[PDB]
Amino acid sequence: SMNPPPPETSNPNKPKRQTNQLQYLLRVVLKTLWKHQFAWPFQQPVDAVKLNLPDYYKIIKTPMDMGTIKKRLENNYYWNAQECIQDFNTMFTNCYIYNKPGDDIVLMAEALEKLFLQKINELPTEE
Ligand SMILES: Cc1ccc(Nc2nccc(-c3c(-c4ccc(F)cc4)ncn3C3CCNCC3)n2)cc1C
Repeated sequence: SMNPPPPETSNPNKPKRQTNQLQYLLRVVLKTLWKHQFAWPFQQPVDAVKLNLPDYYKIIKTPMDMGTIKKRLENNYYWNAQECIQDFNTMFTNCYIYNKPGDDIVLMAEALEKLFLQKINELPTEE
């Protein structure tokens, strides 16, 4: 099986805006997570072909990854910070759904998720 197309990261029909919360998500949250020692499996769409995971996109029907999230932020694709936060949550829950408790990739996701939650606890009030 081929990989599916990646999620949309640009739509010229969508209205755009900048908010201090979206700037924080890009400049602080995504930066902090990207540099984490466990980030690398999460920095791009899951390449099921390359990794020989025939069942990944049979099980995961709402794919998400931090590469996609970053592109969405850089493209001003998100209107609301909540959209971005949901995409992070989708990413982590996909990892948990595909794998099993205690799997190394799951422990890696948990660590990134704990860090994510800590950073979004510091999200500035909407300016
Ligand atoms: C030792 C090793 C070698 C290569 C990789 N690379 C890699 N890249 C993208 C995906 C996954 C992956 C995911 C996954 C990752 C992100 C996500 F959002 C949802 C699911 N869930 C499982 N996997 C692999 C399945 C085969 N065994 C390695 C993990 N692994 C990782 C590790 C630990």
